[PDB]
Amino acid sequence: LTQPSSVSGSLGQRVSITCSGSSSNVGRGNYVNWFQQIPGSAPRTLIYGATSRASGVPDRFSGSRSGNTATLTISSLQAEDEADYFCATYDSSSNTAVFGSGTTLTVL
Amino acid sequence: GIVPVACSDGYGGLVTTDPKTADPAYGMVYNPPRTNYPGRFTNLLDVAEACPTFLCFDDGKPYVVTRADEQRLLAKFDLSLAAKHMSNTYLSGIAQYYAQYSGTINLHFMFTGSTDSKARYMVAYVPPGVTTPPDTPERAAHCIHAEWDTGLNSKFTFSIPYVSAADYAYTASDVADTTNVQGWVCIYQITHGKAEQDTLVVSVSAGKDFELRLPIDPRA
Amino acid sequence: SGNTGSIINNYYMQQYQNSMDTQLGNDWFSKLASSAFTGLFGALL
Amino acid sequence: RILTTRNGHTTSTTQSSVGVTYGYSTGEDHVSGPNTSGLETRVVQAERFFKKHLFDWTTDKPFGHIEKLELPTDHKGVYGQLVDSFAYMRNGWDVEVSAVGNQFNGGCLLVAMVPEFKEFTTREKYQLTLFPHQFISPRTNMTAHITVPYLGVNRYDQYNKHKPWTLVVMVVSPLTTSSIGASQIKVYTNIAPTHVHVAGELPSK
Amino acid sequence: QVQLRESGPSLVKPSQTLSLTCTVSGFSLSRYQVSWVRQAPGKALECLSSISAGGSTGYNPALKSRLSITKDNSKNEVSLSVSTVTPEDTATYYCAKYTDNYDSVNACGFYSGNYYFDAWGQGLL
Amino acid sequence: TTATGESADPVTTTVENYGGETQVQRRHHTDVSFIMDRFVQIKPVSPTHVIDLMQTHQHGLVGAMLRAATYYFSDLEIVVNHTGRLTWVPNGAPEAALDNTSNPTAYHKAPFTRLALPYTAPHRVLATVYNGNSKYAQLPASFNYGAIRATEIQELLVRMKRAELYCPRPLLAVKVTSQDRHKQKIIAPAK
Repeated sequence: LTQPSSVSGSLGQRVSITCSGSSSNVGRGNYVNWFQQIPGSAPRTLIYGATSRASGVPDRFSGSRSGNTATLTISSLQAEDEADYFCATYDSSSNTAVFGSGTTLTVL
Repeated sequence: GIVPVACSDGYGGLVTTDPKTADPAYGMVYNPPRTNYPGRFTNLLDVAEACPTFLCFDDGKPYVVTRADEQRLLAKFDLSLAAKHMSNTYLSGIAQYYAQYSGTINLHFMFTGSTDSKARYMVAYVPPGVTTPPDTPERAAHCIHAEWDTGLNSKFTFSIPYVSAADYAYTASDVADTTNVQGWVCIYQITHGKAEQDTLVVSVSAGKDFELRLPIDPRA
Repeated sequence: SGNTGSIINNYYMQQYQNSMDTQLGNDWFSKLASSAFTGLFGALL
Repeated sequence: RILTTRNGHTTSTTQSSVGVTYGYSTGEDHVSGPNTSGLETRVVQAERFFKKHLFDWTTDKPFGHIEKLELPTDHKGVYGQLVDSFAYMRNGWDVEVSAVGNQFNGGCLLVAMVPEFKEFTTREKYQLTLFPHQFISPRTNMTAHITVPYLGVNRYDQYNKHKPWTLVVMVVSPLTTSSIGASQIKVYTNIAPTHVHVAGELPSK
Repeated sequence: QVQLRESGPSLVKPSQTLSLTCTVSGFSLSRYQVSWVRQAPGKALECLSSISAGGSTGYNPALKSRLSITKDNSKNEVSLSVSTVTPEDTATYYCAKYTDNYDSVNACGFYSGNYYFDAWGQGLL
Repeated sequence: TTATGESADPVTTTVENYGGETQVQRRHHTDVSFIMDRFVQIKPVSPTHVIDLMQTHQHGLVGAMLRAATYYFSDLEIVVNHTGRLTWVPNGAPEAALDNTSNPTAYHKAPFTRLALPYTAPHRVLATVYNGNSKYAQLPASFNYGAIRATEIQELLVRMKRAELYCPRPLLAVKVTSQDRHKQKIIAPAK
């Protein structure tokens, strides 16, 4: 998919990352999965179904998707939040799960 | 000589579900007369049986759309009344109050697609003797199942047989049980012709033999 | 009956006093103890 | 008094059998309960005798040395496939246990079928005769035949999750060997499911 | 606790089949779908293959027939072997367990959007 | 009678065998239904206690008799000395349902309140001992008769009405060691 290479948000300030694909890759009816991966560690799923948080994940993370654009917004940013974020969705035309290029969130 | 009542101790306390009727505190009053008022339903179970309700699905939508990818199983849900798929259904809502339920649960599947599109769907009930649901339309063929082609009659109703070791089964599955209390039920689309973006509406209604008992009060 | 000894029809109906019981369209140990071989097995004197 | 019992196509005949003992009921209870909605179907293929090897009885073993085999045991036969392929099934055990001795060695062995078996504290072993049982002794009968109708809280219970009947053999009298008599006598049990019924039909892998 | 562990060669000679094994502990390998995800160095992830509970063994369409995945419930190990390994396809390999069983299979997980990967494991290159 | 005795046939000898006369016997007191009627105290009792069998002490007469039969079906007549409103719900109903108060509840009374509750177990007959736990050797959770929730319960009394017992098991009466008799102190009038 196509998303910003990096986004910078200060601690205690809400940060929004936007993931945009195509109508086939992300349908209005369809939803996307948000994965947060710390460098040197395996990826962790933060948002599944594009509007919910997996067990063991804090409530600050929020995911909103409109049309072909899926946006993950993090509030009350913390030192642990800095990581590489990947948005994963299934493209019907491709018929294979398609992952985003990758967005790195940096806290000033 | 006054009769000796010899009243008992420790019993006769007012009970919320007690059958005893309280003494009348007012004079007889004749209420406005209503004769053969329309829509009156004597039994809650009859209302669930008479009119079927939709099942919750992905993104709060009842119809199961034909998978874009080559997947023969449209959806698989636990047979227990307290299941996410049936969470929004009316039959589960009345059933939630009752402690346990018995009898077959009827599932009505009605195709809602254009005349040019023709597809074949199979609904298979899997008993709780396996760790997981029939993985595929063939593997699930061995267990009780019905395959119906979509023709002039859009809706095909398959009744889920109720088979369990216990005569009655708890309506809501307890947290301690890590596996479904009763068997999962799976809907499989074995063959679809030009069914891309075609939706089949699936609904659940109380069966003729279906009955509820031991009413209790779970928080909703 | 069990230990009920009040000689009067119970105030509450059977359906509310107990759990009404159903059947499917006995006392095996009484049958056994009754079918008990009594007496000798050979000639008596 | 020779007694011949035939289940399905397999017949076991014991010349020294003292008789057949039925535990809790001459016949089984009504098969079609409110649960399963009449889906249960009787299978006569599974009603066959299957041999099993119990603890070998020896003089060293003392009184109270009970050996318990839970039924249904692992089965490589049609019945074993049937329990694996069917979610709920009910059958009468009809357990037959035969210990062959020279009849010059006198020992009393008590074989009983106890429902929902729980380990005894050995105080219970003295009154363990309450359950249906027969005594296997070389002096009179080398084979004990016990038929018990299946009894459970549920009409049909998955065998993998719970097993209702466990065959238990207890040595009432320690076997006393003699020069003429057999040094030790092995114990084997031929058990054939009776009136087995299956329902729910479980999908194969 | 849920734990996934990957065991395999870090360096392999090209033009050979790469075999990997995922050692699972904490959850029964027969109740949860396992998906193999490979990532390219500093590159977006690419879902590679998956196996459902009953062993659907679905493979990603782009690399389909270049790899075979076999999972054994008794040994609690999921094995993914990739044939014709090449220098271009060099990235960390992640083995994860899907909450659902046979949720997608053709796509290795997250096609429905209801069940999501619970544990991604340590990972292996 | 010189019965074979290896087939375990039920043979009972009588006084008439050697010139004696068999006396009339009345067994109303030892009847299984009659013996179960007496109330048996349940220990320990705590808030939101689940009113189910095998809580009663084994040694207790109602408990020993109940333990004697593997399968028992009866209607309870629970007596609870609650210090707060007590709510009783069916076994199928969840723990959260006790707080609702829509289900049967008894308001506080000066004396302990006695409430008769029907047997709601889904199983055809409850089992004192179950072989193999039921999940996805401990007796299953479904066997409990009901759940009663109160602010605090001083004591709980359980009485079985119309109890039926099947498949008898060993009584296991108190063991006597190094004695020819138990020699317990029987009630004696003061001299």
